[PDB]
Amino acid sequence: MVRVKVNDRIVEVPPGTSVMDAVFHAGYDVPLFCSEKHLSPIGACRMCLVRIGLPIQWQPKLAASCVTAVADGMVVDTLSDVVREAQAGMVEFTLLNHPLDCPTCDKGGACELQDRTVEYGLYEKYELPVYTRFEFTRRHVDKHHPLSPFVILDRERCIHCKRCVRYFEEVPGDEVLDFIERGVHTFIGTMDFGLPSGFSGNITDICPVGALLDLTARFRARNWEMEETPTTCALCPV
Amino acid sequence: TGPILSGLDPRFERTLYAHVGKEGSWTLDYYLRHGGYETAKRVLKEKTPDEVIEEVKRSGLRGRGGAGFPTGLKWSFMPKDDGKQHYLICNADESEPGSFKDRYILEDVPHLLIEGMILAGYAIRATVGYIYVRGEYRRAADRLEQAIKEARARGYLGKNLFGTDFSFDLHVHRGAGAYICGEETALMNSLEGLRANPRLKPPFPAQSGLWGKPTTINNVETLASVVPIMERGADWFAQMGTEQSKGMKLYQISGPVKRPGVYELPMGTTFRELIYEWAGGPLEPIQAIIPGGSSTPPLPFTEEVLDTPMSYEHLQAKGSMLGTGGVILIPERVSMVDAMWNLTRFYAHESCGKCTPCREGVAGFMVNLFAKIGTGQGEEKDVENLEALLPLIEGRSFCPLADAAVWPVKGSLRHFKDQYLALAREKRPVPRPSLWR
Amino acid sequence: FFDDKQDFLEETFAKYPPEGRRAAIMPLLRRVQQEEGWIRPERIEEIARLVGTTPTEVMGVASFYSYYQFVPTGKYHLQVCATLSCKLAGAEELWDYLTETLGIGPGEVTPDGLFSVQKVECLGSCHTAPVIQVNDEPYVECVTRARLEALLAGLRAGKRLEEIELPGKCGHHVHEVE
Amino acid sequence: ASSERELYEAWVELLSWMREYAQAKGVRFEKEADFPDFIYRMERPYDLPTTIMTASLSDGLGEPFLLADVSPRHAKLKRIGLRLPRAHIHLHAHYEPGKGLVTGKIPLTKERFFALADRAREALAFA
Ligand SMILES: Cc1cc2nc3c(=O)[nH]c(=O)nc-3n(C[C@H](O)[C@H](O)[C@H](O)COP(=O)(O)O)c2cc1C
Ligand code: SF4
Ligand code: SF4
Ligand code: SF4
Ligand code: FES
Ligand code: FES
Ligand SMILES: [Ca+2]
Ligand SMILES: [Mn+2]
Ligand SMILES: [Mn+2]
Ligand SMILES: [Mn+2]
Repeated sequence: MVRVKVNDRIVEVPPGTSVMDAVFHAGYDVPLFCSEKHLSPIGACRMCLVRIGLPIQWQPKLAASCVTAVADGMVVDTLSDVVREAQAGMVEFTLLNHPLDCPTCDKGGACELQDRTVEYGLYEKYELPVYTRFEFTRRHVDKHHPLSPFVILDRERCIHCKRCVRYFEEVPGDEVLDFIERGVHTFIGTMDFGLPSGFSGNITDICPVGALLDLTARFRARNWEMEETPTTCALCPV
Repeated sequence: TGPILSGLDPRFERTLYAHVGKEGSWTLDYYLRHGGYETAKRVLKEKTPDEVIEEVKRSGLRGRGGAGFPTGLKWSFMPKDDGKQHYLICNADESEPGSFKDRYILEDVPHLLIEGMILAGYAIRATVGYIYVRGEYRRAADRLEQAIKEARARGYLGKNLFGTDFSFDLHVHRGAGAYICGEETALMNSLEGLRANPRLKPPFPAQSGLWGKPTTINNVETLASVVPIMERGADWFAQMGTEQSKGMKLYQISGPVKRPGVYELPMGTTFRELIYEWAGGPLEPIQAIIPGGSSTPPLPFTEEVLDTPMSYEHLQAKGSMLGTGGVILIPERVSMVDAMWNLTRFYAHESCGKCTPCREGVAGFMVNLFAKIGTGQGEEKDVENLEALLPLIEGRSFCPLADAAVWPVKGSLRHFKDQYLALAREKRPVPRPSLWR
Repeated sequence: FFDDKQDFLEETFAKYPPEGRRAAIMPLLRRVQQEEGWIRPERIEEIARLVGTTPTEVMGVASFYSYYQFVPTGKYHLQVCATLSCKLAGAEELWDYLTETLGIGPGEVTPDGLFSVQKVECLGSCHTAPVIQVNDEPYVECVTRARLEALLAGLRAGKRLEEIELPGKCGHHVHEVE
Repeated sequence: ASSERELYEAWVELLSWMREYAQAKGVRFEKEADFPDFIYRMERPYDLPTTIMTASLSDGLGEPFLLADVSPRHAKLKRIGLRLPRAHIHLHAHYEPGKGLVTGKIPLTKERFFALADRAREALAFA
């Protein structure tokens, strides 16, 4: 195994490990939008940035911890003003064109974007705090549109991770969802209208916000209000 | 004279743009009559692949795509002998504003490019080669496909070249209008029939590029230059330019200057030389100049600038950098705020959309600041945010495009910050002078 | 659409590997365009089946580029270079005149059905600004206010562009101004 | 200026043409979103003419071929926008005094709007 030292804590960890896993493995944390258990990692949201030292010889630019491998005797700082200032900034770039639906949005208290904003954003520079810098016309597009009788799509809320389109290609293998235009103009869309595959409900639990939601259960209760009963699905042998 | 080549010297030789503009320059006949695939034949029977790489390592050829990287050391990364198929890609997607040097090698001396790629593939054991040109370059596209055909006819392409057990074929692939497709790794995706986002590089193109395969990508200018180099020695090549910028370079210049265009000069020659001797000097008062591409930071119109040797170093340690050798002069009659109001709404357009900081960052916030302030709705707070924004972006996006955008804005605040303050504090719109005839 | 011309298909699949078929998406898309003027969603379904992927995957790929039009376009789709270098030559002015004369925005087409407009990025002939690329053929460089109006009436009277006469002179890789 | 009020006045009418063309050519008109500066305006005053900030003309599948929006009362550089989703074409209508609704220099009349919506409908609408 390889020796890594996160902040003030050192850990054993196999060679191939993502610095992101090594970070969490020491019991630390970092904003994390586009990466998902069991999917191909790519630094796309640019949230999981750390500072990396490797001889102490701080590398000049910040690394995407989720697609950076770990080297023997490496240091990882996740608390520096340099880190935290960058994070709060990246949280701001995200919320920039987002819609303002939280009360009405069914993605309630179970929304990664919400949790990560209140965790790592609005940075303390060292009276009256400034909540929003962007004062222009936010992005306006197609809203509350069902893709299938089981899945309803809010494009305005999408944060362009790749969680969904990635998954369709990788796990079941049914490329029925992709982005469209480009720039600030790009969006999720389909041409295979039904939402073909029989594994299309999974994108529902991954989507980090309330773009892709379970229509079978639209507008029933807020996520905390639900009592949750863990069990097994007996509809077949698996 | 006595030592080194850095100007309107009398011992300098035009090699690339030699026959550009010459009537009928692109017939396989023209190319042959002026000693066509003479070099390529030589090299293939005589120098081995490894030997044709050292002659480029020694030439000191650095990449003309704007990258600047050591293109002899670049070929040095390719898998020696594994048995896999290897790929060579000419990057004739030339889309970075103010830059147009590739275009005319494509339209008027394509066989030079072809020969240059035969050499290139030979060095790296790539039997197959591709040319991704911009789907806007119409004549260029037609002259390449033309030439690729004449070459294939007369045995200069394909089967078994010159009797030697090497075979090499070219394929053209036109684009569809996307600057980002210029990025070496986004180009591969684009070509491969995917949406052209740049790839994750920790796995490198030399070890997995086009279709999983060991590929090497180079600029048109880089490749066209592999010929004279192999024709008349690295020593000939090195005998031009600075101590880190060897050889000659395709410099082009645009803006309100007397006679804009492409001028083949050696590495080192000064801006003052290009702007004046050749281009015929300005027609308006100038306030700044953009050295390499549009992606390079603007420098003030000063003597100490005019006398700087346009190089991968004198420019480097001068704030900016030498991109594509595409200079653009900007007249005082136009506001530097506007200049970039423009350039950044150019980048805003061209962003692939993969990164939060570029998609949302520059394409969202940045272009919108310029807007406000450039209409005279601007406040002093507006110039401060814009400034504080750049470092939240530049450091860390998925690819260079993001930097390409901030750099010119950084370097514009750092020399004209008063010009931004000016518009803001007096709620004044950028000046709208008559510019076209 | 491609049933008609399968000589074009053998040929263009042949430039790419067996396992490299999507590669064809670009050249196919490209054809439809230079033939029909724009790409209809039926073309995208076809091409998907031809190249061997989903309609979804091709849809995204085609909506990524600037050249592919997805709504009808007049006979002569005028693409105007807007980028800086052409700006300093008069681009914005030329756009204001052109658009104001014809009375069309980007998404529309003139009533007489032969004039679409689009702003584009650096065409890579900055030394001859302002620059204009018609459909998919050689730029019309150095569009002075006068050079322009002639281009306009040339096409307006059905002269094939490759042989309209343009006042004044325009150089190659170097250009002399007066 | 007071233009802001006349621009919003013009937002109502563009919406009016949308609802007309919609019933007329029998194609779904869909209210896409309300102004959060109404929903979340509390005891605070509200004098705007409508509460609808994003409208659209969708087809049978519900995928829109025309999208329309104006910027909220509290945002800067107010413009009204028209976008053909999927065809990459964006418009930006301002408001000039005496002239009226303009896309820069060309007036945005009912007629011209209908032209765009038609072009869009025929070209874009999936079903
Ligand atoms: C965002 C971005 C856009 C680029 N666009 C182009 C381009 O349009 N043309 C080009 O030749 N290189 C472009 N490049 C640089 C390419 O990576 C370069 O062409 C490639 O390195 C060719 O290799 P060479 O420099 O060794 O010749 C771009 C790079 C980046 C980061
Ligand atoms: S996706 Fe999250 S941030 Fe956006 S409206 Fe819903 S709960 Fe709020
Ligand atoms: S719809 Fe959700 S999962 Fe898909 S890219 Fe958008 S934010 Fe990510
Ligand atoms: S920096 Fe911009 S162009 Fe490059 S990968 Fe990110 S969003 Fe795409
Ligand atoms: S989590 Fe690493 S970049 Fe998104
Ligand atoms: S700026 Fe118009 S061609 Fe380069
Ligand atoms: Ca809908
Ligand atoms: Mn709905
Ligand atoms: Mn464009
Ligand atoms: Mn209010």
